[PDB]
Amino acid sequence: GSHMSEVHPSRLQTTDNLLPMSPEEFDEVSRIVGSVEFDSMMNTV
Amino acid sequence: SPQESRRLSIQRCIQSLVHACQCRNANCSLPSCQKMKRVVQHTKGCKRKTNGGCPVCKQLIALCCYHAKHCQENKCPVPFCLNIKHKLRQQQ
Ligand SMILES: [Zn+2]
Ligand SMILES: [Zn+2]
Ligand SMILES: [Zn+2]
Repeated sequence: GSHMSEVHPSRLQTTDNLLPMSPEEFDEVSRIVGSVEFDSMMNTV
Repeated sequence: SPQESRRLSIQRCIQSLVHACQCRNANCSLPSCQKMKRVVQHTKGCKRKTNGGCPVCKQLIALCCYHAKHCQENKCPVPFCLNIKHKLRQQQ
């Protein structure tokens, strides 16, 4: 049911509900995008 | 229209984010535009992103990828559309 051993986080904020797209929409986006280089979009290389 | 209902629903948010990337109204008459401005303003100053675990950045990034896969312009108003197509166009 997990992949880590951390007892609790170290930072949190209310900036987690601005979300412009729904879980069903995000799932259909994920199918087409197929996570190409997704964890590198901020690095532009 | 099984997956089509979801596919066509995503376009609403793409048009709303593209509008918000150009719009200047602090309280625009569009309900999504008011939210899209808060969303881009968050990402414009965030320190978490997809590499740290940010749920907001990753939400724009999906939405922008869906558009950028098709997009080919160098003057597009969405800031991440450019960043994403520049990486995606290198693939074969
Ligand atoms: Zn507007
Ligand atoms: Zn963020
Ligand atoms: Zn574009």
